[PDB]
Amino acid sequence: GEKIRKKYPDRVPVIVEKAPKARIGDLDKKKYLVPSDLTVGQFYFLIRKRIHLRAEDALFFFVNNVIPPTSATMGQLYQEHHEEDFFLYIAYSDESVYGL
Repeated sequence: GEKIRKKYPDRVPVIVEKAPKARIGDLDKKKYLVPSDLTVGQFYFLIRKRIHLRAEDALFFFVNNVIPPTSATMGQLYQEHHEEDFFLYIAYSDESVYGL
């Protein structure tokens, strides 16, 4: 992370994980390097394909036990949903309603 900030000081290395016993599509990597100016809608597009979901699948991102609307950005979330060291933590599941 020390070298990632030296070359990408304005970037936001986010960590990706899944909910407790989640069941979404496969995953290519669990670490995205997005700029601090990226919005939530942009980040939702780069994970969408990485979650092997498309057309009309179900998905909900949970970061630091929170679920804000698409009126935010990855850089601002760094100081909000960070998790030890510099890297921040983000997770997702297939649903967020009363059920499994």
